[PDB]
Amino acid sequence: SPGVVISDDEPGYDLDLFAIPNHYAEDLERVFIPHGLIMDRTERLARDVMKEMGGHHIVALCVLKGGYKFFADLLDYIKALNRNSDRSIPMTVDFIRLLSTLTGKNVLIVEDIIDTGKTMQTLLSLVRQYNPKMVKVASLLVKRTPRSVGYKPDFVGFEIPDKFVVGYALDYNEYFRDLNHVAVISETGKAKYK
Amino acid sequence: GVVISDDEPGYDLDLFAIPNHYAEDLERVFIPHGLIMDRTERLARDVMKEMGGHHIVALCVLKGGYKFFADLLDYIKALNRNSDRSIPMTVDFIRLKSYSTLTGKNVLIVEDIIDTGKTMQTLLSLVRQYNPKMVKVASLLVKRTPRSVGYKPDFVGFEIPDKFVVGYALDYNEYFRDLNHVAVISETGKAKYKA
Amino acid sequence: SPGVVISDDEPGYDLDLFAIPNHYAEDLERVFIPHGLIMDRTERLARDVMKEMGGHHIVALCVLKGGYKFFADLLDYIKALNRNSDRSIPMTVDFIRLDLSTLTGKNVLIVEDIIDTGKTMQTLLSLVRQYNPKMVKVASLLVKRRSVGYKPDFVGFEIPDKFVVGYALDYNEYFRDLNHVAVISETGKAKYKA
Amino acid sequence: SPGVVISDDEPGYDLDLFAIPNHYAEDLERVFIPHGLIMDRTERLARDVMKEMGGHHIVALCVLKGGYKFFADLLDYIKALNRNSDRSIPMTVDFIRLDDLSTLTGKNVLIVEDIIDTGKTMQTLLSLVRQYNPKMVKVASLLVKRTPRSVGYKPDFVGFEIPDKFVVGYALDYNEYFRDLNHVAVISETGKAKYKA
Ligand SMILES: O=c1[nH]cnc2c1ncn2C[C@@H](CO)OCCP(=O)(O)O
Ligand SMILES: O=c1[nH]cnc2c1ncn2C[C@@H](CO)OCCP(=O)(O)O
Ligand SMILES: O=c1[nH]cnc2c1ncn2C[C@@H](CO)OCCP(=O)(O)O
Ligand SMILES: O=c1[nH]cnc2c1ncn2C[C@@H](CO)OCCP(=O)(O)O
Ligand SMILES: [Mg+2]
Ligand SMILES: [Mg+2]
Ligand SMILES: [Mg+2]
Ligand SMILES: [Mg+2]
Repeated sequence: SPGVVISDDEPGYDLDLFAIPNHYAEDLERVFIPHGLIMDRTERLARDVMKEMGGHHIVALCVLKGGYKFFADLLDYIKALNRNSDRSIPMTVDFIRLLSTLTGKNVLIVEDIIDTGKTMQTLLSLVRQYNPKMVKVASLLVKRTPRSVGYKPDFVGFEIPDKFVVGYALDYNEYFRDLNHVAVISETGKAKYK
Repeated sequence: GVVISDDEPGYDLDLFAIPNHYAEDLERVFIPHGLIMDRTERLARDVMKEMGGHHIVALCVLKGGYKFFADLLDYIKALNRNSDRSIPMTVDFIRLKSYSTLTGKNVLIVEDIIDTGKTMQTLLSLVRQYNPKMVKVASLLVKRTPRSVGYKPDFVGFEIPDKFVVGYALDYNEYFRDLNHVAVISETGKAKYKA
Repeated sequence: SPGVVISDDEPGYDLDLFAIPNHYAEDLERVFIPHGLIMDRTERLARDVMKEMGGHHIVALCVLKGGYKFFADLLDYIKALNRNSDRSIPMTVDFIRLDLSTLTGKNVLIVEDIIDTGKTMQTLLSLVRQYNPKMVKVASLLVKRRSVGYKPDFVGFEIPDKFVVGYALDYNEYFRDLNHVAVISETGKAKYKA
Repeated sequence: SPGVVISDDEPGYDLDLFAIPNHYAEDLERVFIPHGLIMDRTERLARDVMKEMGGHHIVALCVLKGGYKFFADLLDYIKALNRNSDRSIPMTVDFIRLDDLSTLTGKNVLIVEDIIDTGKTMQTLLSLVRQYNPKMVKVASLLVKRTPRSVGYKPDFVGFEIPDKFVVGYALDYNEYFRDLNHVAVISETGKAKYKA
């Protein structure tokens, strides 16, 4: 599964159709991925994670700051799956930004976005040193870009065209993290926070 | 409302937490459950802006509208307990045909879908007989169809193509109501569950 | 299960500690059962239901008006369990208020807001069972504490002999637009008295 | 206000009454604070926080690890407030384990903690943060213990005032375990030894 394939000609949604914070009212252009759609895809990704990794103790590794929202919501759906099934597995958590406890564990890396792939392969190479039982990477967004070194994560929320997006903890110079939707910035917004 | 164009491909069923047996029946997911909620949250703010100045009587049109009704009212309630402006609401449920607690009240009619539009016009004419302050209609869906009488609701979630949809309490021959997403039913599906 | 037992000495919670609609600010006295506790209890009920009734086609009967929100929340949890079991059984819904020939030979779940004297439920049971379903089960969110002698198959909370409002339960059709189960104040009682 | 006061007499809730992860079925004893009750209190805290700190740019500071759940849920409710109004304020976030702290200067800083016991962890952190001269600094703590061993600090925002017992769940841990639990619960003796370091 390459994830939800969002087309190159995807226009997004008009801001007036959704609830968005007033302080970003002119800094955004379009709602690109609605927060609810993210939840729906995340609920499905949780089931996939549970089918590949639920056979042994999982350590969910959050990649701060961008991934913390996807991380929290993904773990929620996994916990929901685990208190309503008789098939369940314990989970511990850790956080990192760009550790001997990962050895012999099923390590799940939770990331916000993969672009060139450099961040993750750096992260993976570091993790593999401590010899886990398996390493899987869940990435909310994967871009179609020629700058890609060729890396693909194991779990994908949305596959998107090479366009700069913000929201759902993804930032533009630390701004737009306080935004539930994933959106594209206006010409005003970029200038304002550059 | 959110305009879903005719050439909209939709989403593959495999992309969401949906049982795979709904594959032969149905076709694609057109409106994910989460997309409904986000739109619905907005509609709650719109409703509370236009009809917030007077006691609202929320009128649920069973059966197809009960989920949209439930969700829209949760978002209204969330607004009412987290801001300065709020208004009391009462609720009521109705169903329509086959083949006075509204007097001086702000009546909000909550419908699942508007096709030709004369279901609402007939309903709208029965109300306003008992002289309310205002009647407004919130419909989750509106179809683009050449069979439309020209009626347009005051609150629209999504404007969809002329294809038969199911899910989110919407049905085809009393089927597929428990589906959490709005999807298009296939021709084979239609014949399969045809009465 | 007698459900979550709520003793008569329980004072509930202060209104200033929770989010309350401003038009019921002095109409209420104490929060009795927080909305989230209702959800947490309801989530458990859904699995108890599916453990007993989940072996056959389920027809959920919603008793309007007071039960509609308990019905909707209970159903979402049941629908969630249904699609998670990888064995989705037919689940159809219906509504009654105080031609249901579609109850024959199926598992009928009656969903009600509150049981006191039990006369409401006795009346509804005689009508339904005059259609011969496979089984009749009654899920009631609230049961008050020697009247007649009836016990629901599924109970959310066992509450004292006290008039409560909220979560679609009403006082003269008011307080329905409230998420918490709360206790009405003296000023509120006289305000909405018939 | 000391938040939702939970009496020392509290028996809690039986585990069979709620939905709990089966791998903790014997490791817990009683459900102490239901997850849904936590949410409802957090929704109220969000408006209390916003009503006091919404006047200027807010920097939300999450105290890892146990602060992660409270932090995510609190900011969710905050976001709902900021998009349901005519007036709202921009917010930036950061995560600390106990950015250049000069980013706190001139800002309304919100410290989000999971639990306060002696109060020393928060007192020391407060003293440090105040040196960078923020516009204001407030502390939000989900749980506050009624303990003899308290230095005497009390947060600006408090979810629950719990008795001097050891609880887990909703990001609060016992030797890194029970973070995958939504409810706040009391750990059993069986689970106390099962994951004992
Ligand atoms: O669309 C975006 N929005 C916000 N930030 C973005 C975006 N793309 C890239 N970044 C920068 C960075 C985020 O931490 O991604 C690096 C991923 P890589 O190492 O190239 O594979
Ligand atoms: O696409 C659909 N899905 C499910 N039901 C549908 C659909 N279209 C029609 N109905 C029947 C009914 C729903 O209440 O609509 C009639 C309204 P109208 O008088 O034509 O404006
Ligand atoms: O605590 C309450 N709040 C609001 N209404 C209440 C309450 N108790 C009773 N009712 C009346 C009615 C609600 O539909 O329930 C009757 C049940 P019964 O026939 O006595 O077994
Ligand atoms: O009940 C608990 N469960 C899990 N962990 C706990 C608990 N109490 C304390 N901690 C550890 C730690 C929380 O970060 O306490 C430091 C706060 P203090 O300086 O003592 O006021
Ligand atoms: Mg990243
Ligand atoms: Mg209809
Ligand atoms: Mg009733
Ligand atoms: Mg801490």
